[PDB]
Amino acid sequence: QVASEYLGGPGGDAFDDKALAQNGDITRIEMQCTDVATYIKLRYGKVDSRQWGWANENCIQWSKKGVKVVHELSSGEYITSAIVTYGKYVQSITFKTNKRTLPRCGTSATEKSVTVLIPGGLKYISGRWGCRIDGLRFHAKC
Amino acid sequence: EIASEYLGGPGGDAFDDKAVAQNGDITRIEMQCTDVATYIKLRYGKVDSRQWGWGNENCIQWSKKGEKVVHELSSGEYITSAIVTYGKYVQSITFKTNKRTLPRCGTSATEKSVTVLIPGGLKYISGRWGCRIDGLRFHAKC
Ligand SMILES: OC[C@H]1O[C@H](O[C@H]2O[C@H](CO)[C@@H](O)[C@H](O)[C@H]2O)[C@H](O)[C@@H](O)[C@@H]1O
Repeated sequence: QVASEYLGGPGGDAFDDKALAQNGDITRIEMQCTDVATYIKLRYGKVDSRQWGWANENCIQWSKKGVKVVHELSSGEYITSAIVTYGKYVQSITFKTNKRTLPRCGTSATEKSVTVLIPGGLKYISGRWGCRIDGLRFHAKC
Repeated sequence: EIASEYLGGPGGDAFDDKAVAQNGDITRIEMQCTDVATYIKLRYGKVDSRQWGWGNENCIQWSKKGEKVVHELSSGEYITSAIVTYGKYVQSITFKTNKRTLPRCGTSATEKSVTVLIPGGLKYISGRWGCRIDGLRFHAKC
């Protein structure tokens, strides 16, 4: 399926929810948010991905941790927009659905911004992760 | 069928390529390019739409004109994304296909920017036009 460009840096390890996304539509957005977004974990059908970020509790040496944010999506709700501020890492993530405008994960939004529109709805994410979110890519449904 | 949101302003006159697009998959992109994109004209199979933009040579009394640019797509190449800068009008357009990022039409990219994913590839465009491209909507195969 069509995918955005990769937004972020070379750090961390690669992840790709392509296979996980066979479990279903995105039904839930889980992130950890402070001045930056430190992990993301989407639910496909009833199955969470692994926690893409905040690799271990000693990561607190290099950024704050943040609070766990959960946005449950209703059936027929899908993500149609992502605003990402990024540089070497993802800084902040603001999702919108076809029903809702979700709050930004990451209070700082000073890094360069990109708005990615996903008509028909996001299918899954890939990117790179470690103590935080090194980068994100958005994959459409076709 | 899935279509992006309308990007641009309320000016000019509506156009829609749904009917012409029954002549085939998009085979080439024609545009006119200065600091801004002043028209767009796609070819559906062997059949071009009308010129959507630069309505009159007297439009030069308001904006620059630009030079004609043609991008021929190879068989099986499809348009997967468009970086659009826009406000009152479309300002610049950078198309990408499943095989390549193409040159931007419009050297000025200073207005609000948006990266539109086009799931399954672009099927046709709609929007509004006059002396310039007042707005665009991207109709995807999915
Ligand atoms: O505490 C372990 C390491 O954490 C940081 O580095 C990791 O996290 C970064 C952000 O996700 C990645 O870019 C990087 O590749 C990971 O190794 C910290 O910078 C390191 O000093 C720590 O060893």
